[PDB]
Amino acid sequence: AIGEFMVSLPRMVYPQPKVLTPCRKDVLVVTPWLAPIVWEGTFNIDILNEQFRLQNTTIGLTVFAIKKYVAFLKLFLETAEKHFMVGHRVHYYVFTDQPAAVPRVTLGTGRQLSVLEVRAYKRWQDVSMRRMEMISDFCERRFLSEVDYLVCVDVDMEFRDHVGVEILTPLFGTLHPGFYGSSREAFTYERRPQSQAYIPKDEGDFYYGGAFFGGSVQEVQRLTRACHQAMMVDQANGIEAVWHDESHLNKYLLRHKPTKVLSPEYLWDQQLLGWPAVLRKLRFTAVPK
Amino acid sequence: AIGEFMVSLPRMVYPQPKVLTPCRKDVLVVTPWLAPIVWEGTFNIDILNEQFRLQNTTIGLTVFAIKKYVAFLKLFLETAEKHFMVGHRVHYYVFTDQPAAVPRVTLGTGRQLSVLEVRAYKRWQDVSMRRMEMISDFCERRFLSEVDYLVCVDVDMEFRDHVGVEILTPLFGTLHPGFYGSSREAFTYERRPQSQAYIPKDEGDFYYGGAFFGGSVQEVQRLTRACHQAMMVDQANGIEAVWHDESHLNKYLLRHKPTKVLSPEYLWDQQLLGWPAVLRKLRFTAVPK
Ligand SMILES: CCCCCCCCO[C@@H]1O[C@H](CO)[C@H](O)[C@H](O)[C@H]1O[C@@H]1O[C@@H](C)[C@@H](O)[C@@H](O)[C@@H]1O
Ligand SMILES: CCCCCCCCO[C@@H]1O[C@H](CO)[C@H](O)[C@H](O)[C@H]1O[C@@H]1O[C@@H](C)[C@@H](O)[C@@H](O)[C@@H]1O
Ligand SMILES: [Mn+2]
Ligand SMILES: [Mn+2]
Repeated sequence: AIGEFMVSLPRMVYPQPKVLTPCRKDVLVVTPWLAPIVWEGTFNIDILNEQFRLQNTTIGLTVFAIKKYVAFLKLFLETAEKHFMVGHRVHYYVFTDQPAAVPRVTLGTGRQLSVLEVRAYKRWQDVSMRRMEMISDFCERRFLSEVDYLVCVDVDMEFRDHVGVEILTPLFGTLHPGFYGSSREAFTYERRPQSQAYIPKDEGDFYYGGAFFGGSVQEVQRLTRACHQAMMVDQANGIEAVWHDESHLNKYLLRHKPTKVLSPEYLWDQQLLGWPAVLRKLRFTAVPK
Repeated sequence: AIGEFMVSLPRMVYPQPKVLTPCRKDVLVVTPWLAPIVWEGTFNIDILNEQFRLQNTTIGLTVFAIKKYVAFLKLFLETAEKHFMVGHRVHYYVFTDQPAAVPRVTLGTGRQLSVLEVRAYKRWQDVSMRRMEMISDFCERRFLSEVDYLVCVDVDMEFRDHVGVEILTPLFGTLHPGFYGSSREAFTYERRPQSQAYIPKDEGDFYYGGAFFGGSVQEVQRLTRACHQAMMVDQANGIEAVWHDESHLNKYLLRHKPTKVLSPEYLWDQQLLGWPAVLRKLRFTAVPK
């Protein structure tokens, strides 16, 4: 569980934090609303692992594999096994229209997988968007009783390096790899005032990627419910946001600030963007098309 | 209240956060367990004020004025009125053995003061230490029903600049002004293994000041209860920690990491330490003796 009585940490030996030395000199490591921005060098994973293990934390990972995207599951799950929350309780939730096409991946102890059969929409845009409805529906069902945190990701990806408890917080978004260095005017927010996702050119903190968000079950339920309801209003008004669920995610996170923001280490495409000096690790990356 | 359903922030116009520009290049702004370290330049107070006002946050401020220390109350309260949580609901709790010696200070709207009569101990050390017992006792009483957060400070001080909602979090400590640049071996932790406050020379993150700590009512109750019980064990074993309540505070915060750490802007002595370049503001300072 979360916010529960917490026992004392054991004696630990680690380097003393240096008050007069910035942990990074090249990047912003805290938002103006005092949310950590997670980069390599900002955290001691040993301290964090202790804190979260002592709370017997369970992390749910949601992934949608509809139609041809079932092909991405084998690599996704195999690499998650080597890099995602290793040492902690993990529950994978695979949403699919083809339960029989889910590969039999060998899981480490304390880790489990559930196949959730859902309907397949025709348009790739609707498949992508209706994740919000499907996540919200299963929150008020399975997730509240089974996991402490939910992490919601795209399937056409692989883990290449550590993704662990440093990301866990009531509500998080991830800096989109294409726009972390862009000015807000250049962000591809929905710009039509007729849409619920609308953000004016003088507003916005970051451009968050639709491919990687999460938080506590309660906060993820709230986010997904709000995005789905906003998308239903748009549909009733005959408008579809420029970047679909991602546009609505960005509107939500503008109005409800995330309690952590993940750096582009956590959402990357090496083929398109290379490997900049600013990224000490590439953790979760696009699969070459 | 806290952790309650939160409505959307309104449209706000402010400078875009700069991902590729550190907010400070001279100091550590986040702990290795991902707690913000609060310095000027790390936060946008307009965003934070919005977030906390929308939750109708009430802050309790505890202060002990025993025996001759009643003389410090007038300046303490007057300066708190100009700098402490202005715009938010504030409840001052003045613990004293002389209710009649509490000065009549004019308060802004939405701010109130309660005088709590307590016994005066002979030794200044016991007066200082027994704050832990007295805060814990009043938590399980008044504080839980009246405030969302508690801030616990020394009285022989004055506010000189903004102390606001940027400090609020489940549990916070403050970097002691004498030791923020010191190595852990030099910290004046309790070093005798016979004391409950004992910390070995290879452990410790920071040296926190006993003069400024706080958090949610629940977390402050836990801290104060734990420190009082540890002090009672020490007394039974015929040992008194080198720096009294401060030694126990440091042991507690080592084993239960704070969710924010305040910079020495929030706890300073200009007479003894001057005004270093690293401090852009002096917010809460010792009164010249
Ligand atoms: C000025 C520099 C402009 C260059 C910016 C290049 C990144 C573009 O990124 C696309 O951004 C869109 C929002 O505007 C959507 O999020 C889309 O899903 C994404 O493409 C996805 O993520 C990408 C990283 C790739 O993996 C692509 O194949 C994916 O479909
Ligand atoms: C290497 C540089 C060594 C120089 C360090 C100088 C700061 C010493 O600080 C004292 O530290 C003690 C712990 O070791 C206690 O917290 C004590 O209350 C505090 O004095 C208090 O706070 C001070 C800031 C002064 O206001 C003093 O008058 C107070 O009694
Ligand atoms: Mn994709
Ligand atoms: Mn003092």
